[PDB]
Amino acid sequence: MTEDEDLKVRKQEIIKITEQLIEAINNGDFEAYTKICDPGLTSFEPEALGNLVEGMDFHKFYFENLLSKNSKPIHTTILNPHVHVIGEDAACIAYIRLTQYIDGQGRPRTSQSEETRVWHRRDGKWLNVHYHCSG
Amino acid sequence: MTEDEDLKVRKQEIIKITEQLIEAINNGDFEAYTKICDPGLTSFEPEALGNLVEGMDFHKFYFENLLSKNSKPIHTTILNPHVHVIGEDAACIAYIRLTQYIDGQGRPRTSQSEETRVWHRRDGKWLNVHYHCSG
Amino acid sequence: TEDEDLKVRKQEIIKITEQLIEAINNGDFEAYTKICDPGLTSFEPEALGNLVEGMDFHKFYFENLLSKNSKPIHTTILNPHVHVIGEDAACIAYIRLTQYIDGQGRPRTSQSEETRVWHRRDGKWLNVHYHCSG
Amino acid sequence: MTEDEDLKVRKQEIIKITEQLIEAINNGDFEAYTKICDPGLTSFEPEALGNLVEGMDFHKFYFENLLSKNSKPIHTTILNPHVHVIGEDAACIAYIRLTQYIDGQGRPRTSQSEETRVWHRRDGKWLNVHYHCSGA
Amino acid sequence: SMTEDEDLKVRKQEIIKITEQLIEAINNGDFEAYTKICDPGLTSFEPEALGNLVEGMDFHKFYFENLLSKNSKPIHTTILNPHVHVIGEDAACIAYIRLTQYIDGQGRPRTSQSEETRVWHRRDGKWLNVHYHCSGA
Amino acid sequence: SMTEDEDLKVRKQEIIKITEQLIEAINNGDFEAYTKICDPGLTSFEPEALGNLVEGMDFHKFYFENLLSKNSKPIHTTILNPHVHVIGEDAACIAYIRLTQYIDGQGRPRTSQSEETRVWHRRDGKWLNVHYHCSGA
Amino acid sequence: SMTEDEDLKVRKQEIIKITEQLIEAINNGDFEAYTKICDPGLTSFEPEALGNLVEGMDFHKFYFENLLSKNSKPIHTTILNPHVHVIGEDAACIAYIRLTQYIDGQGRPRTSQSEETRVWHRRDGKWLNVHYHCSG
Amino acid sequence: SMTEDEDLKVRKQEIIKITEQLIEAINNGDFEAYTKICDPGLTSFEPEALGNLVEGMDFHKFYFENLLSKNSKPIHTTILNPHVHVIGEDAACIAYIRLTQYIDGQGRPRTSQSEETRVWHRRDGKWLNVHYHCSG
Amino acid sequence: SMTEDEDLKVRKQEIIKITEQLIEAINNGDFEAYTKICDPGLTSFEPEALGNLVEGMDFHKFYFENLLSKNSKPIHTTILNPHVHVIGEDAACIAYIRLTQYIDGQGRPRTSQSEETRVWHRRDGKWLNVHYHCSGA
Amino acid sequence: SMTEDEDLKVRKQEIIKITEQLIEAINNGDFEAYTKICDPGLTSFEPEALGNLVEGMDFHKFYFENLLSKNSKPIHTTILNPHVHVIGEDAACIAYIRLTQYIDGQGRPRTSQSEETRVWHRRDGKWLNVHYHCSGA
Amino acid sequence: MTEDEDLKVRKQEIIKITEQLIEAINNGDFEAYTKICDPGLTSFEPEALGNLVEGMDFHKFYFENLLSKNSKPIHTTILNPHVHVIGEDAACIAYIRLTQYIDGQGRPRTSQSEETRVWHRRDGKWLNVHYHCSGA
Amino acid sequence: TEDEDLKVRKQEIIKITEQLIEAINNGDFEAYTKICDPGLTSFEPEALGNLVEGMDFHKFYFENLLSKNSKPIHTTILNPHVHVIGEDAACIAYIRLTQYIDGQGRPRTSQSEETRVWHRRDGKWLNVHYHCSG
Repeated sequence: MTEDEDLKVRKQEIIKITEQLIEAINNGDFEAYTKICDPGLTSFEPEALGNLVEGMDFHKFYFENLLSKNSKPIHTTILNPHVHVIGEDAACIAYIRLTQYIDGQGRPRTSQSEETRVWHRRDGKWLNVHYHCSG
Repeated sequence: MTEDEDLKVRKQEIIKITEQLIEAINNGDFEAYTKICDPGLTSFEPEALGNLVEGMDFHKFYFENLLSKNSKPIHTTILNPHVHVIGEDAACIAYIRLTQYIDGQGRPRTSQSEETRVWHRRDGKWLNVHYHCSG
Repeated sequence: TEDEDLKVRKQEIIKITEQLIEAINNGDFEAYTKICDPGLTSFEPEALGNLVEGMDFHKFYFENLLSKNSKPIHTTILNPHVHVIGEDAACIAYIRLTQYIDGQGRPRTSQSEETRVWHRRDGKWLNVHYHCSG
Repeated sequence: MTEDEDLKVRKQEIIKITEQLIEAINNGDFEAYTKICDPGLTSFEPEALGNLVEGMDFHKFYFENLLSKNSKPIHTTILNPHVHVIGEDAACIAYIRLTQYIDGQGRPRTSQSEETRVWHRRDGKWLNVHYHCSGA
Repeated sequence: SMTEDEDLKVRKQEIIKITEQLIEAINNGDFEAYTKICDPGLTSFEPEALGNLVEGMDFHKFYFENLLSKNSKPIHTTILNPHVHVIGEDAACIAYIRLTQYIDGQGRPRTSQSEETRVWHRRDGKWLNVHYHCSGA
Repeated sequence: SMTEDEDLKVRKQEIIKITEQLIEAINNGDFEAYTKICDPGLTSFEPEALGNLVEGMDFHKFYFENLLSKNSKPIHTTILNPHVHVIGEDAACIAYIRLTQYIDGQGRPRTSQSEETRVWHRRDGKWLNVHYHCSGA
Repeated sequence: SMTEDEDLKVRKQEIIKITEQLIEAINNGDFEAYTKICDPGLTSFEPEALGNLVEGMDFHKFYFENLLSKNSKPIHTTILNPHVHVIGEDAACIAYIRLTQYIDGQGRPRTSQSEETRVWHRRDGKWLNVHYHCSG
Repeated sequence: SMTEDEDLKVRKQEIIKITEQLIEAINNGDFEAYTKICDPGLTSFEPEALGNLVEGMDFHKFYFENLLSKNSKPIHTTILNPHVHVIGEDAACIAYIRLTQYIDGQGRPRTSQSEETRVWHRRDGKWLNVHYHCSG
Repeated sequence: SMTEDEDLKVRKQEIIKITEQLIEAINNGDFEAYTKICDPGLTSFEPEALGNLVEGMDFHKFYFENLLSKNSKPIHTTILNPHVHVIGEDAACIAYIRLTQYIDGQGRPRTSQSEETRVWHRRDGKWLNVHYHCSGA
Repeated sequence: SMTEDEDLKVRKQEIIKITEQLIEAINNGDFEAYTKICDPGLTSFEPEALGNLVEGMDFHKFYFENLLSKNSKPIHTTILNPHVHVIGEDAACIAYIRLTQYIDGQGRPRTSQSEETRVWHRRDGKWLNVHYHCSGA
Repeated sequence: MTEDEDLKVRKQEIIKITEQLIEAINNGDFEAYTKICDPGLTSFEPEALGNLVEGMDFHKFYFENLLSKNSKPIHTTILNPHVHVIGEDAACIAYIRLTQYIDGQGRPRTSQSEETRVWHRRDGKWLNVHYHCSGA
Repeated sequence: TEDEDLKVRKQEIIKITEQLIEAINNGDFEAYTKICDPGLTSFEPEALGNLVEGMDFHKFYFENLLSKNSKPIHTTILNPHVHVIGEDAACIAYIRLTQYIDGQGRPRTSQSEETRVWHRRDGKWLNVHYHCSG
């Protein structure tokens, strides 16, 4: 195995798990969510109003009160992802997320956000330890 | 050495280098900047308008045309930093940056931004591989 | 016969652009996918300054809007211009006025400026790129 | 593979020429501009206010009164270009353009625009026949 | 015969009458009346055309199909300070201000002003509107 | 016929040429040229008249005395998609879009669009503008 | 003189009473009363006429047909600081501020101010409003 | 009757000429001319009086002292669609639109529209403005 | 003196009590109570009078007929930092800030501040409000 | 003696005169005149106090030191529709609208309206302003 | 060290009680609220419009008409608290409060406020004597 | 003597708060640091919703504004209220009106609401916390 092919595989490994995380969010599967996220997950994101939050407590609200409750359609597009492999057990993904969705008044709309996720493999499982979202 | 004290030291290691990076930016020292940044540095930041940029090319403009040129005072404050140690050679810092500065019309002002920097130690030197800034 | 040749090809590109727009208005995704290249790229307002692979991105508007709509709309194509770029390539630029009826009862117009790039593969014209501003 | 390498080369051909066109615009070289553009160039762009213009007449103004005038720095970045090769003599490039520049108030700013250029090779030279720009 | 002046008065009145009839047909949503008074090649500049020149017969269909016909709501049109240029035996041109009193969605009554030019061509004894320019809002 | 279509083409071009000359006269601030091409009874709807119909010769004097003649700053006018209605031997009508590139107060170059109607009347062998309707921001 | 000052007072009062009666007719939606008090040639400058001078009798019909009549919502009109110019035996002129308290769509009560001029002409022993200028 | 229609025309013209002369006096900043044409008891509703009725002669002094005089910047006034009501031998009333072309602070030329009412009273053979209502 | 300071304190409290009662009457929509505490010549500057001085008894009738009496919705008034000027045996003056907590149209609770002056005149043993100045958003 | 009515007229005029003198002292930036006419315990509600009641003598010093004194620029004050309440031999109260014509920074002349209440107390033969309420803008 | 552990304990004491106060407010328990607050509590807060209020009277309204009324979910997060121990019987806490909640339009939203509470222990019970809230 | 005691301590806190404000207005940082606890924390508008260690954060305003300023300013303290929290602790809440002169010539007012918490250590009152809204 060349290190080029090796690097491609690892990079794909991080894309797949990032995509699964996003699926768990969209479906409102908090058990899947907690399984993929490190319990010490920290987050910068618009809803946290410029503060760094412990993501596991702060995100419970969106699952209890929105994401599981919805059956309205939403299509997520991940654009131009870039993965930094930082040794055997650490990685980092930066990507643009376009989300098509339907608004309360019925119309369909799009939103863009720019997202960073930092990944740590512990005991054979990749876990998200940090998340930065802007939009 | 307990792993608690060990972890504290590594965490401090990342704070010091993040602070030095910020000093190099404020002074407009691009040579210091390039020494601390990985050549493959990627960045999400307000000036990149929602796109991911190769940070070394995109940042040259701010050094050539602003940061070295200035002697106007600026005080940076780093608030509530949080460091994730992700194995021997990988780390990640999230912090709030308050910058006090003087505006073109003379008045002093403050700006807040929320910042993530991902770090990789290669050949004994810590290098910044990703940067996410919102504000 | 050289000039008349050019006229014909130009009209060929207008007809197919017009059919594409009919497919969109009727919410016919099968017609749409038959006229669009599977690798279609798009710049457009709903993509928020990004270039998208148009076939995945457009599915949403067919599933959730264009097919479930009984409301009248009249499209007007203004001042089209066609560049014939060899036997198998062309390019159309036009203004699109759309008359429609809005939420609060009333009728409105929107203008957009549109570029479509065309490629003939195995005798069928296919849209490979689309740029929309408005 | 060689089918593939061929395609890669053509695609790079169109990127190089697009980049050269942009250099000509930034430097205010109208002679270089007119050499790279088809005389029948059409344009959709923000300054044309929703109209399609014949780009060679409409663009003269910006060369005469702006682009040739300026020694103010500007860095252009081309992000995520995509090229469609549409046969031996036709191609098409879509890209995002970020422009770093300096404003009247003194300060540096960024602008994004999304750009389509359509290309036609006539007598061995690639010429831009259509241009669609959106932004601001 | 008649005074050159009284002749001119007559013609001018002719163009006012026909312009007024056109406006009635529009208000009543009478498309057949409308098409009878408009040249099939009518061109139009108007707010709803967003700065473009449109072939008025296709572009106006939409407002008859979806608004003007189907309306029960009262509207009073006032034509202010019309001016007619008689441009030979078979050509004329009218410029006028149109105030429209009407009732709005939230119930209330409102006024709108628009400034309007209509160019007229008599073909086979019948005056037809060939161009229309409307500005307002 | 072959001869007739060609005749119509020529008259249409006649009206474009004179409209273009009128625009040159305005750009250059040549009021004498302007008054020679305009009917003394010219009426105008235009943004600077604020919804009113004005007698154009008096109203336009101000812009010639205080702006158009004084001006050394560059301006490029583009006429888009003109359409001419020939309304008999002595009457015509042109509708066009005018893009004007120009340089502003803070130094920068800008564009403005306006949609324009001019009505024409040939008197004693000379085409004269009798009405003008201009709409734009 | 003393009995010319009292004479002037009376005439001024005459013009206030008739102006007040006109306003009552408007508030009640009584168009017959309105047309009896207004000259058929009444001209009007007012906010609903959009900067134009209108023949008031045709233009006001709309507000009687479609609003002032079918109203039963309360409204209190206050006339502040009236001033009357007596311009000979048969002509006068009143300038006044009108405050109107009323109830809005949201159910809330509101006030509006307008400044009003009415010009009066006595023809055949009856005072008639010939002109009206309202701003607000 | 025929010679009452011509009589009416003349009087109406009389009122336009004097209104035009008043405006000339205002544009030139001639306060002496102004006070000769206005009744000392002139009242005024106008935008600069902020919804209040002012005694026009004291309130207008400020604009003559501080503006209309020391002006040499060009201004072209157009009076559109005047309408005159003759209210007996000694009273009249004019309603008109005033377009004013002028040059602004930035150096640019601009237009303003205002709708104006002037009420006139002839005392001792001279027409005097007793009331003024301006909106815009 | 000891007795004098105490005298002044009592009169000041007299003026606060009656101001508070006036405010109760307004909140409850009791117009008879209101008219008993107000001088019939009461003048008022207040936001709803739009910069004008009004005769308060006529102007305030509207708010009693159409709002204050109809109202079942809760409101808490807070009077902050009152200041009383005793201006002789029969005249006084109170300035205070009024915070009003209340519930709005979209259901939510809100606060409004206003700054208020009331001038008082004792006639025949009864304090009456003769002037009122209210300022606030 | 004098008519109860003529007596009342006199007193009312007394309060207008003194209010006018206060306004002149303010316009001229005469602080010594100002302090002579104002009670040392003067309280004020006014726009510059941002909804607070201030002790007017300390708060107004700033405008005399830094503005009203040092001004050469013309200003015409108009007092409209004053109303005076005579509240016994030694107490009064005036409500009036103040229109101020003035010249602005960018050169131009402007008007401002404010609605004003002044409460007056005669002590030792001299009328002194004890309270001031100003609303506007 | 034990000097230090002592300080840590007191600081936690003040966090627990502050958190309990916030629970009482969210649940709309006024009885619990009045037990934790000094009767002389003063407050600076957005709803008091720049004024200092006696918090016990002013806060009654929100309990009567809002907080006790609601079964709509809300999650409060206290970020980066800082406690000053100011002697045996006085303390002071500064913290950021993020509140996740659901709005009228249906949607969930966040609000930040910065909060200071000053504490006084009287007869063995900690009481809030002052409160300063900034935000929105 | 119990009530009079309370009055005195309350006035003690007003005087020192007033001195603090004088130090700020004059740009006297040495006076400022002598009256402020080195661990002073602050909530204030220029901190953008964050809690800052006031001694580092305030240095900038002294270095670049408060000392280099000859322009007049009048501070008014309205309706102060002092809570005495034992022998060594107190707390003051007040409204601060500041009259000042602005860039384009003119004079203006600003209001802010201010809390300062005080701790007496070794006989000297020190500000430990500061909350400013406006």
